[PDB]
Amino acid sequence: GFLGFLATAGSAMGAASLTLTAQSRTLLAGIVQQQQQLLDVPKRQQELLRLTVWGTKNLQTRVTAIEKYLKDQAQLNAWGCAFRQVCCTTVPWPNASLIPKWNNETWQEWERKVDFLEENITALLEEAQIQQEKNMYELQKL
Amino acid sequence: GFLGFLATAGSAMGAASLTLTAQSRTLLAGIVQQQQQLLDVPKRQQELLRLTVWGTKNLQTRVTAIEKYLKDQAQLNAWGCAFRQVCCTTVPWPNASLIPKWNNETWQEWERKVDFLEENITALLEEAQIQQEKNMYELQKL
Amino acid sequence: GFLGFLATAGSAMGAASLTLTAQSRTLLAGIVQQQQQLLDVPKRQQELLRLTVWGTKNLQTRVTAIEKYLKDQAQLNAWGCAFRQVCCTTVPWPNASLIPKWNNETWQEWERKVDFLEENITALLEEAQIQQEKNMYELQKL
Amino acid sequence: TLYVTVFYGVPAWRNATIPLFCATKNRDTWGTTQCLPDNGDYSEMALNVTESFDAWNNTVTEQAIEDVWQLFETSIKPCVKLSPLCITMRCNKSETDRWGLTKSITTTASTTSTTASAKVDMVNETSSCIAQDNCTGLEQEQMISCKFNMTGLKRDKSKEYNETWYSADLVCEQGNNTGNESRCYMNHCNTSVIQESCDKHYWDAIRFRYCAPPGYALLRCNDTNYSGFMPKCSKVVVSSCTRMMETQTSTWFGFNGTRAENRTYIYWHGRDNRTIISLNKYYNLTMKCRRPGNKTVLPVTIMSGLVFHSQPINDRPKQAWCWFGGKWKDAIKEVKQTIVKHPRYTGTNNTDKINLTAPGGGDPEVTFMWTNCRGEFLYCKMNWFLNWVEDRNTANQKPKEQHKRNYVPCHIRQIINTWHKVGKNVYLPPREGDLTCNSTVTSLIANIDWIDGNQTNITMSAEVAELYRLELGDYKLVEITPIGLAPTSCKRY
Amino acid sequence: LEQEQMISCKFNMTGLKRDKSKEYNETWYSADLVCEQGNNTGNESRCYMNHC
Ligand SMILES: *[C@@H]1O[C@H](CO)[C@@H](O[C@@H]2O[C@H](CO)[C@@H](O[C@@H]3O[C@H](CO[C@H]4O[C@H](CO[C@H]5O[C@H](CO)[C@@H](O)[C@H](O)[C@@H]5O)[C@@H](O)[C@H](O[C@H]5O[C@H](CO)[C@@H](O)[C@H](O)[C@@H]5O[C@H]5O[C@H](CO)[C@@H](O)[C@H](O)[C@@H]5O)[C@@H]4O)[C@@H](O)[C@H](O[C@H]4O[C@H](CO)[C@@H](O)[C@H](O)[C@@H]4O)[C@@H]3O)[C@H](O)[C@H]2NC(C)=O)[C@H](O)[C@H]1NC(C)=O
Ligand SMILES: *[C@@H]1O[C@H](CO)[C@@H](O[C@@H]2O[C@H](CO)[C@@H](O[C@@H]3O[C@H](CO[C@H]4O[C@H](CO)[C@@H](O)[C@H](O)[C@@H]4O)[C@@H](O)[C@H](O[C@H]4O[C@H](CO)[C@@H](O)[C@H](O)[C@@H]4O[C@H]4O[C@H](CO)[C@@H](O)[C@H](O)[C@@H]4O)[C@@H]3O)[C@H](O)[C@H]2NC(C)=O)[C@H](O)[C@H]1NC(C)=O
Ligand SMILES: *[C@@H]1O[C@H](CO)[C@@H](O[C@@H]2O[C@H](CO)[C@@H](O[C@@H]3O[C@H](CO[C@H]4O[C@H](CO)[C@@H](O)[C@H](O)[C@@H]4O)[C@@H](O)[C@H](O[C@H]4O[C@H](CO)[C@@H](O)[C@H](O)[C@@H]4O)[C@@H]3O)[C@H](O)[C@H]2NC(C)=O)[C@H](O)[C@H]1NC(C)=O
Ligand SMILES: *[C@@H]1O[C@H](CO[C@@H]2O[C@@H](C)[C@@H](O)[C@@H](O)[C@@H]2O)[C@@H](O[C@@H]2O[C@H](CO)[C@@H](O)[C@H](O)[C@H]2NC(C)=O)[C@H](O)[C@H]1NC(C)=O
Ligand SMILES: *[C@@H]1O[C@H](CO[C@@H]2O[C@@H](C)[C@@H](O)[C@@H](O)[C@@H]2O)[C@@H](O[C@@H]2O[C@H](CO)[C@@H](O)[C@H](O)[C@H]2NC(C)=O)[C@H](O)[C@H]1NC(C)=O
Ligand SMILES: *[C@@H]1O[C@H](CO[C@@H]2O[C@@H](C)[C@@H](O)[C@@H](O)[C@@H]2O)[C@@H](O[C@@H]2O[C@H](CO)[C@@H](O)[C@H](O)[C@H]2NC(C)=O)[C@H](O)[C@H]1NC(C)=O
Ligand SMILES: *[C@@H]1O[C@H](CO)[C@@H](O[C@@H]2O[C@H](CO)[C@@H](O)[C@H](O)[C@H]2NC(C)=O)[C@H](O)[C@H]1NC(C)=O
Ligand SMILES: *[C@@H]1O[C@H](CO)[C@@H](O[C@@H]2O[C@H](CO)[C@@H](O)[C@H](O)[C@H]2NC(C)=O)[C@H](O)[C@H]1NC(C)=O
Ligand SMILES: *[C@@H]1O[C@H](CO)[C@@H](O)[C@H](O)[C@H]1NC(C)=O
Ligand SMILES: *[C@@H]1O[C@H](CO)[C@@H](O)[C@H](O)[C@H]1NC(C)=O
Ligand SMILES: *[C@@H]1O[C@H](CO)[C@@H](O)[C@H](O)[C@H]1NC(C)=O
Ligand SMILES: *[C@@H]1O[C@H](CO)[C@@H](O)[C@H](O)[C@H]1NC(C)=O
Ligand SMILES: *[C@@H]1O[C@H](CO)[C@@H](O)[C@H](O)[C@H]1NC(C)=O
Ligand SMILES: *[C@@H]1O[C@H](CO)[C@@H](O)[C@H](O)[C@H]1NC(C)=O
Ligand SMILES: *[C@@H]1O[C@H](CO)[C@@H](O)[C@H](O)[C@H]1NC(C)=O
Ligand SMILES: *[C@@H]1O[C@H](CO)[C@@H](O)[C@H](O)[C@H]1NC(C)=O
Ligand SMILES: *[C@@H]1O[C@H](CO)[C@@H](O)[C@H](O)[C@H]1NC(C)=O
Ligand SMILES: *[C@@H]1O[C@H](CO)[C@@H](O)[C@H](O)[C@H]1NC(C)=O
Ligand SMILES: *[C@@H]1O[C@H](CO)[C@@H](O)[C@H](O)[C@H]1NC(C)=O
Ligand SMILES: *[C@@H]1O[C@H](CO)[C@@H](O)[C@H](O)[C@H]1NC(C)=O
Ligand SMILES: *[C@@H]1O[C@H](CO)[C@@H](O)[C@H](O)[C@H]1NC(C)=O
Ligand SMILES: *[C@@H]1O[C@H](CO)[C@@H](O)[C@H](O)[C@H]1NC(C)=O
Ligand SMILES: *[C@@H]1O[C@H](CO)[C@@H](O)[C@H](O)[C@H]1NC(C)=O
Ligand SMILES: *[C@@H]1O[C@H](CO)[C@@H](O)[C@H](O)[C@H]1NC(C)=O
Ligand SMILES: *[C@@H]1O[C@H](CO)[C@@H](O)[C@H](O)[C@H]1NC(C)=O
Repeated sequence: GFLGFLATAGSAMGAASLTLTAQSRTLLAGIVQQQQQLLDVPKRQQELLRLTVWGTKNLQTRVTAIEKYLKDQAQLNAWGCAFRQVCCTTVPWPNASLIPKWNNETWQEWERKVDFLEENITALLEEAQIQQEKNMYELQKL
Repeated sequence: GFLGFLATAGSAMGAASLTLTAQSRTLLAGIVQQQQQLLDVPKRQQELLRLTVWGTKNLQTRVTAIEKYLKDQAQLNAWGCAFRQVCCTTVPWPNASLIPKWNNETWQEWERKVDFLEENITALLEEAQIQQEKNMYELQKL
Repeated sequence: GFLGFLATAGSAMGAASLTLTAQSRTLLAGIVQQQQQLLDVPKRQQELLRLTVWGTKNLQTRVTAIEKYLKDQAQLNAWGCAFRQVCCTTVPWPNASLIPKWNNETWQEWERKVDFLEENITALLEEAQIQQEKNMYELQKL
Repeated sequence: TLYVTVFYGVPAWRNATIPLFCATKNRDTWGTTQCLPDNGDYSEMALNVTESFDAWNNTVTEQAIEDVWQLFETSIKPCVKLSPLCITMRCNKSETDRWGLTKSITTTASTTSTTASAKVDMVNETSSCIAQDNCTGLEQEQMISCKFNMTGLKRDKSKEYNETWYSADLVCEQGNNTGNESRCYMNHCNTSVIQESCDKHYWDAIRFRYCAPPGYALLRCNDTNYSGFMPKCSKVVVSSCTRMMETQTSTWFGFNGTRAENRTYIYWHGRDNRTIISLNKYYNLTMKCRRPGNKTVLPVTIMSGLVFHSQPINDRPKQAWCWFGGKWKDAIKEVKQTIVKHPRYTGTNNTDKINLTAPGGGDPEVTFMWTNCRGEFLYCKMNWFLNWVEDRNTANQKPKEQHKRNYVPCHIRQIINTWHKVGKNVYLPPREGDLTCNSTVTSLIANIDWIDGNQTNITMSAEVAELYRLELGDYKLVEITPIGLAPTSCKRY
Repeated sequence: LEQEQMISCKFNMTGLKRDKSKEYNETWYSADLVCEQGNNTGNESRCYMNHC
């Protein structure tokens, strides 16, 4: 589609350049080409669109494109900062033993050093957003 | 997945505690487990993924998870207040004959008393948002 | 579903009246009726839900409803102005040779005069949003 | 002043009627193809809510019934059809006459014997009569050695084969056979085509549980007063997945149930007199069935290349039979007492006027107990058992049925009319070797039917599908719909 | 108006019992038969279905 995400790999975390439109673009390129094929197959074979294996493998790939897009949006909305880049959430970093070398390490190298933190962090980020929402709920009610 | 929505049932409407991340969490737990199974079935049976009944029943359940998530987001965006908790819309309540006992009644008991209002209210909430949007359209144009 | 979009056709671009809730409403009307049928077919025929052609044609139409909704939301988020009506983006119009008669021409007549501009504009609109996001990224980081 | 506003994230729900996911532990064949792995999370939360539960009109139970049936159908669909075998077979005449499939008037039998012959015979684990398959009153299995001409993949060549049928599986042409070699056909071929149930179905246990899709949940009634129909259950428990279900099929008694508790429960249909009686696990009720002998199995390739499994036993083994252990007398007394005290019962309070009984009629589908032992279906005649467990005064039940025993004679049937409402006949391949099954008894499937304050008849039933309504039943499937409306003063700008 | 044109024909058909068969009475519309021609100096013509 473009693969501009991978294009900056090796540039280090600082000044890596983050792009928020990148998932929309990979999905959009995908949907258009797959839709054209959905309408093209019936020109010769309309009956066996899902009966045989190719139509169930292609269904899983079309479903994955949609489910993947939505998982990112759902996780971001759970955190609430879907369009905030750095998001600036209130959950503290777990420990001082895992601090990135912002000017030496690449995001690819860094993320693999925090895989065991993400499991606890995702929940904490959601909890922080939930309490902020509870506080606003009460302000709107009263 | 968690079922934290149902967990507070019986607590009364006031102080019920509303959570906005709850649908994202039910969807996310679902998508991950179903994706793992989509990749696991082909290990033994790749051809008959949708031909036989189990693959069409499971398709309806995967489709429902996505359609349900999107119906909530689409209805909320039609109203416009997707991330506003109480939303604070401008449509007046239909009559004084149906006022909740915020400190005695539960949301489960209350909603069943307004099922015949929701049919008219949904449309009114959308209309109110539409006029607000029309007013901003003109301000942006002029 | 309502078709309020087409309902104002022929009114001219100025005062055409734009509605942002309109795609949510077409999708919502669709999902509810199709879900009712998904649950109704198994009453008599649960096994052949996707094996035969009708279930793959209906799958393509249900998939289209979802993919179409998401393409609009994905393109809008790439531009970033999903709920801003006129959006007020920073990309300049390509040339003075193509200026609408806001009080004479209809959106249907106008859009067909800019089909060859949209191909270049979509990318420019995304680029403008990307740089704005880069600027905020740096402000949040520093 | 008061605006509708929108409350998102609301703790509320409505009735759902959607398909559920299955999840299992046995993934050797069926499980991998159709199910998710069992997560192992069986925890639940209690809610301070009141809800309406019903077992005979649910979505959870009605999927269990249809799903078990449907997974059966997709398993047999590709197996060898036996229409090529619906030919005249040449059967030994003596054995056809002895078992009564054909007639003879040259046997002119006459018997003189003692009529005051009723006996009481008890067996237990520590007995040679079980090990040797020779308990008082057991006879020979009833098998007709038959020959037939079958063609394989070579087309222009054929062979004669040795097949021994259970009498239950043959029709046999009658009239003017003054010699030998009677002419027999399979019992259910001519009105239909018999298909072999080749993919090991019923040779192992099928267990699975259901899970709600995202946005949905299962509520369960966790009362002790739940009797199948309960309009207001005060103990409502919420979870995402059901308990593990045993998809076992039988008549009269249910075996290996998950709802095995130290209590007797009786579920009644709200609009009917049909019930499922669980049995109290306190009494360790168990049924141990045996298939004496050592079977040989011979694969035969038929024309299309698919294989049929023949049974060339060429021997005369004893009848298949079942032994009932555990404290049956006391478990049954509790059933009678539980019925007397039940909210829906307005019959007799005299437990000596409440009796277990077979359904009437001459139809084997209801009068015999039908049970599955690793792939072979057995049909048991239970008069000896019922007379024993009830300590019945037999007296006038014809010499053979006037015994009190804790075991019953049974027979094997290979051509089976399946349990769902289909009318489909399948052939069950024989198991090689000897068979033994040791199952627990967890339920009694019966109707309770009384018309007065004397005689209540707990009538054993053949409605195997209702067994699924004891395994599940207490579940309700609901949709979480977390958007609410409510008047409040807090209007935007 | 004339008569419908129908040829009463007999044939031997085998059912589910395989080694047994019966003769059946079938009346065809002429439009549906082919019929072999030449040197039938008796009766019982030899016909097949029109499109088989
Ligand atoms: C979520 O899921 C749950 C779980 O399934 C749902 O809960 C169930 O909801 C059903 C309705 O949707 C309820 O059934 C209905 O009950 C009505 C009331 O029944 C009683 O009163 C009857 C007569 O009373 C009249 O007069 C009084 C005042 O004097 C009025 O107030 C009444 O309204 C009436 O006008 C009486 O006959 C009933 O007793 C008989 O039926 C009950 C059935 O529950 C039996 O248990 C009794 O033993 C008795 O049985 C006789 O009749 C049956 C035939 O049904 C025969 O088989 C028996 O042999 C015997 O002769 C009660 O005392 C009923 O009026 C109503 O029936 C009408 O409507 C249905 C269609 O809905 C038609 O098919 C009928 O033919 C008839 O016209 C119906 O039975 C369930 O009780 C309830 N279950 C539980 C556990 O609570 C829930 O709704 C779902 N929610 C959502 C949102 O989906
Ligand atoms: C009510 O509940 C009870 C309790 O759960 C249940 O009884 C049990 O049923 C299960 C399932 O049928 C039985 O488990 C099987 O037992 C056989 C026999 O094992 C004994 O005898 C052998 C003799 O060789 C001894 O070696 C052995 O130690 C035991 O004493 C096993 O053979 C079965 O395993 C097969 O499948 C495995 C899959 O992983 C293979 O790895 C293994 O090699 C076996 O393969 C054989 O079968 C295959 C069929 O697919 C075939 O293809 C192969 O070629 C080969 O033939 C399995 O362990 C268990 O023993 C029963 N226990 C008791 C006490 O009865 C009741 O059935 C249930 N009743 C109802 C009505 O629901
Ligand atoms: C798992 O499941 C088992 C089986 O149901 C339970 O075992 C039963 O437990 C109950 C409660 O303790 C027992 O009931 C009591 O039996 C006593 C003994 O009575 C014997 O003699 C009389 C004749 O006089 C016989 O009818 C009877 O069957 C016995 O042979 C009684 O003395 C007790 O009486 C009490 O209640 C009555 C009201 O009914 C009062 O009037 C009395 O004054 C007194 O308070 C009582 O009836 C029952 O016998 C046990 N059954 C068996 C087979 O052992 C387990 O308890 C259960 N496990 C758990 C953990 O709950
Ligand atoms: C298995 O049964 C034996 C014999 O008991 C008799 O026969 C049974 C089939 C049944 O009809 C019983 O009611 C009969 O009493 C048991 O052996 C006896 O055990 C009792 C103690 O409970 C002892 O007093 C007797 O002397 C024993 N009899 C003999 C001949 O030794 C045996 O214990 C039972 N097995 C099990 C596992 O319970
Ligand atoms: C399928 O076969 C059954 C039984 O076969 C007949 O009766 C046996 C005892 C034996 O003599 C066979 O050779 C016979 O072919 C048929 O059931 C009988 O149907 C007739 C009516 O035509 C009726 O008078 C008999 O009482 C029935 N007998 C029994 C035992 O049910 C059945 O009709 C056959 N089905 C088809 C489609 O041919
Ligand atoms: C299918 O059959 C037709 C017709 O059958 C032949 O002609 C009938 C009048 C009768 O005499 C039948 O017994 C005959 O078998 C075949 O059509 C004929 O084909 C030949 C060429 O081989 C041609 O010369 C004739 O004119 C055709 N006659 C007609 C009426 O069309 C046809 O070829 C057969 N198809 C196949 C695959 O065998
Ligand atoms: C079911 O129970 C029977 C006992 O009633 C088991 O059979 C015994 O097995 C042991 C070990 O091989 C032998 O020493 C005994 O002699 C056997 N008893 C009899 C009466 O034959 C049987 O193995 C159990 N389960 C299965 C599946 O076979
Ligand atoms: C279950 O069976 C009992 C026994 O026949 C039924 O009880 C009768 O109900 C009618 C009213 O419909 C009364 O007039 C009779 O007097 C009752 N008979 C007795 C012996 O009490 C009962 O209605 C049946 N249950 C259902 C749901 O149909
Ligand atoms: C990648 O390698 C090229 C040389 O092939 C070098 O010029 C460039 O600066 C490198 N970029 C990064 C981020 O290391
Ligand atoms: C603390 O740092 C170590 C790395 O030295 C890491 O393995 C561990 O998981 C960290 N603990 C927490 C709570 O983050
Ligand atoms: C990068 O490595 C150098 C040593 O070569 C070190 O002095 C510097 O502090 C490191 N950068 C960061 C961000 O830690
Ligand atoms: C629910 O019931 C428990 C007692 O079992 C009680 O302590 C708790 O306060 C109740 N909660 C609500 C919301 O009623
Ligand atoms: C007025 O209140 C009654 C309840 O008493 C309700 O049934 C009715 O629908 C309400 N009318 C409107 C317009 O909300
Ligand atoms: C709750 O009920 C009491 C009476 O028991 C009543 O005085 C009170 O006003 C009710 N609460 C609300 C919110 O209406
Ligand atoms: C459409 O035509 C009708 C006459 O049939 C006219 O009254 C109306 O003003 C026209 N609307 C537009 C937008 O041209
Ligand atoms: C300039 O205007 C002409 C119409 O006269 C149009 O065809 C052309 O594509 C426009 N060029 C650009 C860069 O928009
Ligand atoms: C509409 O057409 C008239 C001529 O009939 C012209 O004077 C006017 O400027 C046009 N409107 C626009 C917006 O160009
Ligand atoms: C269900 O009831 C049992 C008592 O029979 C109790 O121990 C258990 O905790 C209850 N379940 C829940 C979720 O409360
Ligand atoms: C089951 O209950 C539903 C209401 O939820 C009702 O419409 C249906 O008729 C009932 N089915 C039976 C068994 O009558
Ligand atoms: C059947 O078995 C006997 C041995 O009892 C053997 O002599 C005979 O040849 C066998 N017949 C066929 C057809 O296999
Ligand atoms: C047996 O033979 C007699 C003639 O001796 C004949 O009347 C009778 O119908 C025959 N029965 C059968 C079943 O063929
Ligand atoms: C029994 O079968 C044999 C052939 O194996 C035949 O010769 C003999 O005559 C038959 N018996 C009778 C009574 O017909
Ligand atoms: C055909 O019908 C005649 C009566 O017109 C009847 O005598 C004859 O037996 C029937 N033939 C067949 C094969 O059914
Ligand atoms: C009819 O018989 C004659 C001989 O008499 C032969 O020449 C001719 O070919 C035959 N016709 C047919 C159609 O068989
Ligand atoms: C007509 O058919 C009969 C047999 O039913 C036969 O005997 C007769 O000879 C045939 N007619 C001619 C002319 O061959």
